[PDB]
Amino acid sequence: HHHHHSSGLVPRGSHMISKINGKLFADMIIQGAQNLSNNADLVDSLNVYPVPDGDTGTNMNLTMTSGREEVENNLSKNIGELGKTFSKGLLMGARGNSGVILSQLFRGFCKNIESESEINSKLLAESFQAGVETAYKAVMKPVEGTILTVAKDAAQAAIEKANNTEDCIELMEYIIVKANESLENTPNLLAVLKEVGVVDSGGKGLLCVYEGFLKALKGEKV
Ligand SMILES: Nc1ncnc2c1ncn2[C@@H]1O[C@H](COP(=O)(O)OP(=O)(O)O)[C@@H](O)[C@H]1O
Ligand SMILES: [Mg+2]
Ligand SMILES: [Mg+2]
Ligand SMILES: [Mg+2]
Ligand SMILES: [Mg+2]
Ligand SMILES: [Mg+2]
Repeated sequence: HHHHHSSGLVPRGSHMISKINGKLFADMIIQGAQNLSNNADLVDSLNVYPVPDGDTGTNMNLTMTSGREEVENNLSKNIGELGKTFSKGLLMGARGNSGVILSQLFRGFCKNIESESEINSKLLAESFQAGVETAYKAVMKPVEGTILTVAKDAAQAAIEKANNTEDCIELMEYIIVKANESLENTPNLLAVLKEVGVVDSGGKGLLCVYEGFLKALKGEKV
């Protein structure tokens, strides 16, 4: 096969994340929230399904902001506890189809890690997948080409990649690539999107959250 490795040296470098504690998850929430808020007017204008009522971005932003506010007032090193705080804030602030779905995605994500103090890349992936399950079960009649589709494709990318990727930065980068591909495909699933010439507004809002998650993993601010 290969050279048998036996070196006592430990690999170098700083730009990698092995474990996510409660303050890194808080930073992901905060930066995700801020990135969404900065894009809310755009996400509103994209809204066409089920009605073109100009509100997806507002709805998602208000929902996410409720979660963020609870987090910022109640930080913890324990990721499971921080997730309970985030979940509660989303669920007591969910607005619209998109904000309800967002709160259910993150309810299932957070429930999956409730007893953890920190998570690794595999459990980050598993938590995205748990959130997709929760959200699909919450919606009586799921429709494809939507925030659900983008979340599901993102979580299956996460599962696959995490199996051989310990770095949560590299994992989240891949999740975003694959979530973007799914978002760009939404008009091929939901007719009104292709007729109007837009991607799904809920899916776009979710991408905005994920992009902020990556900024936080890199130790950066939106
Ligand atoms: N049945 C559904 N299945 C999946 N996603 C849905 C469904 N209904 C709505 N959505 C999502 O919600 C987004 C619209 O959110 P929003 O504008 O907040 O809804 P509304 O103003 O109709 O309450 C859609 O672009 C889509 O992502
Ligand atoms: Mg509405
Ligand atoms: Mg709307
Ligand atoms: Mg387990
Ligand atoms: Mg898929
Ligand atoms: Mg890197």
